[PDB]
Amino acid sequence: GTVTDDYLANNVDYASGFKGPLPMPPSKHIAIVACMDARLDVYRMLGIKEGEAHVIRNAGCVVTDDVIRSLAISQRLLGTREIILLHHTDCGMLTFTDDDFKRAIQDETGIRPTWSPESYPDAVEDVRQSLRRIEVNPFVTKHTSLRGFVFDVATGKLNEVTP
Amino acid sequence: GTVTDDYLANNVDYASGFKGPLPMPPSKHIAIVACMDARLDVYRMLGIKEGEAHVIRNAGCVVTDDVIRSLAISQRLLGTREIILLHHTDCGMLTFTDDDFKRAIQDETGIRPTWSPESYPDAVEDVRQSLRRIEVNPFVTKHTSLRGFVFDVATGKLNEVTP
Ligand SMILES: [Zn+2]
Ligand SMILES: [Zn+2]
Repeated sequence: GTVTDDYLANNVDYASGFKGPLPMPPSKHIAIVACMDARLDVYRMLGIKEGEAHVIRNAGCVVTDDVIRSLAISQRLLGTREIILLHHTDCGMLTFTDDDFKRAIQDETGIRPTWSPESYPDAVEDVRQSLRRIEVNPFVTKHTSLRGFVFDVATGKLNEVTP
Repeated sequence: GTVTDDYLANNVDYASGFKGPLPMPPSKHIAIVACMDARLDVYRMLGIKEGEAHVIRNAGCVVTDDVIRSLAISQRLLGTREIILLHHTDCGMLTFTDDDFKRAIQDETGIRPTWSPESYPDAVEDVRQSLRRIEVNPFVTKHTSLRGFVFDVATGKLNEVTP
């Protein structure tokens, strides 16, 4: 059938071995923001176990208002105090510009998106931009650690980015 | 010694047995949208392997503009054609209301957020609502499959929702 069908079949085997329920608050009091990229298995990359960490993911690991919203809830309601941001090499966000993307969408749909596609040219500098977005935000101030990294999709290694 | 420090140490072990790079486009042409909840290991839940699927995650599995942006990039630039939505039982989004959350923030900061906290009272009904958000959206139309599920945090099973 479809991939959804196969993934649902995989869930049968997952459920057989499942242990729960666990408490809602992340047991390691940490939120991870990462790209949606297919090559990043965030749990395996960082040795995360079930129940430990919030994981927030979008196209390009962009600190949008949804990321701020998700961090605010994570911190204020569920007690997380560490933030890890995970960009990576060979990101799709490096491959297009915002104007061209919007133009193509409009060409085909007749409508231009209200949202910014949020492309950027340099993953390392955009970690710095992303860290700055969090640092200056009035709603996400609870963190005791805020660190950013670029994941190398060729080596599997994290490289830290300094502001 | 922070949790970030431990996870970085886990990454050293992850990288020693890493095989890559993989191609950028998800090999299974699928995007998963899921809650950021700490008890959801989306990869193992669905038996996802590296390089197969985009995974998008936020507080509540809310189809925000960021989720639409991510899915649009996912489909138009990176060839995905299936969408899975994963809400779950015992979601933090059922525990608060938007107005209370905004007031609490405004008490602390003097500043009310412009963004909606996006809370909802019922997981099954909100899968329906989330499916409708995607169905009416003019920018995410390339899917051949759009299906929504609630993950039982006590059994690890997925229960499908009829739109
Ligand atoms: Zn990426
Ligand atoms: Zn949730």
